[PDB]
Amino acid sequence: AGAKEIRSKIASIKSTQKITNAMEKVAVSKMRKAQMRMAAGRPYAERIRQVIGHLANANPEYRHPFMVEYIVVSSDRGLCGGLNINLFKSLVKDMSGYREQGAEIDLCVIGSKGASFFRSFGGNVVAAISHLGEEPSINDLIGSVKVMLDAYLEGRIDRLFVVSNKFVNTMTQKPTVEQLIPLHHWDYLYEPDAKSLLDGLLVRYVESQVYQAVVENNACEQAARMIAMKNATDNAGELISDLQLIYNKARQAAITQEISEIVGGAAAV
Amino acid sequence: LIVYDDLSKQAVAYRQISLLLRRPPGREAYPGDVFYLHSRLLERASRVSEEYVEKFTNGAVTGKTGSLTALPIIETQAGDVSAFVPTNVISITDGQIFLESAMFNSGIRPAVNAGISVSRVGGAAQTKIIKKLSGGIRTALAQYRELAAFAQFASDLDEATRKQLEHGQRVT
Amino acid sequence: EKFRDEGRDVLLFIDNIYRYTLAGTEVSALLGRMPSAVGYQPTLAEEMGVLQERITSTKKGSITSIQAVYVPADDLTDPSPATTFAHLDATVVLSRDIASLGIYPAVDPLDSTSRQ
Amino acid sequence: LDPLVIGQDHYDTARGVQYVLQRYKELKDIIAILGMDELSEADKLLVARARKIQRFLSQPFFVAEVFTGSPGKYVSLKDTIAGFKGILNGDYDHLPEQAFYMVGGIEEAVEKAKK
Amino acid sequence: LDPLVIGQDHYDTARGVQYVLQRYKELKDIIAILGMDELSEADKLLVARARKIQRFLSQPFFVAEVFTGSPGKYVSLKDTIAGFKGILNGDYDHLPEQAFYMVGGIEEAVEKAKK
Amino acid sequence: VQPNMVKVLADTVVRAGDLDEAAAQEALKAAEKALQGKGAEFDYSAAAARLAEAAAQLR
Repeated sequence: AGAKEIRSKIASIKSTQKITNAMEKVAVSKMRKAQMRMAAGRPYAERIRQVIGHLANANPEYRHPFMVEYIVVSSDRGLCGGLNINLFKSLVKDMSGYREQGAEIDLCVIGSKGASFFRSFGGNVVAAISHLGEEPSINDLIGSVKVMLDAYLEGRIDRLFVVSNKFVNTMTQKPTVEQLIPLHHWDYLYEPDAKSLLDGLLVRYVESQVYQAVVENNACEQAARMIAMKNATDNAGELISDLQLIYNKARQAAITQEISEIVGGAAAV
Repeated sequence: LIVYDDLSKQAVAYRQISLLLRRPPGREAYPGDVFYLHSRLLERASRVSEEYVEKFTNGAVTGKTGSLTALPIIETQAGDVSAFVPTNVISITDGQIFLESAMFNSGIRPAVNAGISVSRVGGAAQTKIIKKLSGGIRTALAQYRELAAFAQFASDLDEATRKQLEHGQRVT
Repeated sequence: EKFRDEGRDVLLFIDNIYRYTLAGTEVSALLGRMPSAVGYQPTLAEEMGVLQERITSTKKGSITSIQAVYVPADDLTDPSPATTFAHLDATVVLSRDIASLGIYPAVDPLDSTSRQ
Repeated sequence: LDPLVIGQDHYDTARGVQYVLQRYKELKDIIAILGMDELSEADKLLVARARKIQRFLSQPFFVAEVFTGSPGKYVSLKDTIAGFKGILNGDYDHLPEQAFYMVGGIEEAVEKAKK
Repeated sequence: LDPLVIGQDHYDTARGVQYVLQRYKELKDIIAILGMDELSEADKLLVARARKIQRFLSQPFFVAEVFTGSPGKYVSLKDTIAGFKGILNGDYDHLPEQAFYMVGGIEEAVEKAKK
Repeated sequence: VQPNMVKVLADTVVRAGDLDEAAAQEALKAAEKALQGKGAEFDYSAAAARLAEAAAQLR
């Protein structure tokens, strides 16, 4: 109610709209950095999968506990366009399913918003990590992954999965659950014993799948942040347009009132 | 060349005389002929042909054109260019050089806002060298205007967008 | 109107219709009349109607008019633009962006409109 | 609206409703640009109760029956205080937001939520 | 306020203070909607210096002891120049924001940080 | 190794029984500090519906 107060609100919202427009292109740039990091880690995982296939097929004399019958990935920061909420919504469906079966559930948490969610509903988290950079390093995941591997060796867990978002396209992030632990004419010159090699390779394989899930979730996060800052830029434009119409009304009314007072004062003098 | 350091103070003096003479007031209490006050003054600043000078001087001066260039100054209130006297003079003049308080406080001393400032005469009033080198300067300042926000986050920019920005910051 | 009466179709170009409105405001203030909303003359709609109603198509010929329009304070709801838009049949918008691409004429096919 | 005129129970219920609606009005611009998901765990719960209070204040009238078709409702002061006190205490946090719209007394919001 | 009337050292300090405060005026509205963490490493540092400069402009006057309670401070031109150049160059980035509020010259700000 | 291909699957850090166990103990320690006690779990569905409705209005 006052042209000048309205003019100050318009300038304030305009200053905010300029940075949310810039933050969209910054999110797209970081999305491309995450997509190149997703591709760079694939050769190692596919090759480890190709070895374990023979060292088990070719060697039917030994079965690892992981070859006979949740880790949750989340962001550490704001501006996520429903990314974490769509993932928790999808997770609760499977946790509810495990209670219809009457089974107990163990949980591992990656990221601050995931820790905040389970802490607000009393979730029984067994292992956690948070405050990771936008470009994470595999050596930080070893801890959280081992606690979950040990619970399998101790017979406390029948199946283990990684809960994270998958990059369908630059405009679509899909929440998913992937099973981790339960997975031709010549033979290798095994220098150490074959058990030691298979036991070590299965661990490297599971850690690599968790690292790939974490890096793909970060690509999904930058894509979700792009949409959120695009929406914030568009929402601010509607508020600016409405305030400009209110400002023009106050501009016209002030001129009409001043003229009425000048004509009224000059009729008396 | 003539400089009128404050046409807004001339309008205030003419408004005083008009109200004391009891003439009917309009918007902001100015008289009905305040537009004619500044227009009658500013239309004298002109360039006259050789025939005009030859006729005026009775043939004493031949083959030469005379001129009077004007640089009127007006003071706005909190950047409001829609006020009555500023609106009249902006419509009478051939162009406007807008100075801004935000640019002046940000260390940009000759506070000329190139984005809104205009000269309707344009390159016709420029030497060959300046006209040739001025076109590139305008493109840079426009680019920098469309890329200023990305200055506090230059790390994440394409080389070419990063390039446009660095040329803009130096030209400014 | 003389050319129209010869049986012709005529073009009337008005350099600026806002200056016609302002000249009416100035004359109304000089004559001492009581000002209206936003300080315009009380006769604003009648002065516009007296000019615009002569520009029509008749049984003898027609006068078509192209009028340049100035919008005060960028406010399309201001009495001058609002009174003028009631008489216009088409709106041609010239774009600085289209002229930069080398296209001429610089009409904006999305912002320009017609009642026809 | 004074403790010495209407008693402390009515006065505190009315003051509680005004505090929740005032805090919801302060968040309107933030919610319009960034949405509800960015608010704190405390503000999210308050906004959910503010939306229910705002809807429970509605009431179908016996003179408005011609406009919509719905039958009119008369609600006593006792039923009015009990409904808003329960929503402020959190006794209805599980019922859906549309169950409070156009229902007279608080018990009818419980029956409307069954659909 | 001209280098030909006073000197370049004084003028550069004054324009330096003005530059920092002018840039902070646009960031104040940014921090209030999107938070401090979204600013650049240079912007976060500049905002902290601007808030400190804004406080070092304060000074308790002898005629204001009845309003402030604390004693009055007279500061000299050279002392004023040296204090503002120190905050601009980063010599006090480690001191807390509240240490510059109501403290005459720059020395007392270093002492207030210890209380 | 294969007669027509040589693959080296390297590790970014030096694995070892102390380093391998330390990271697990730090991850366990983090989860102890994070969780204090149980809470209402039936609220998940209502909270998810509240946020699913609120998240739609924003776009």
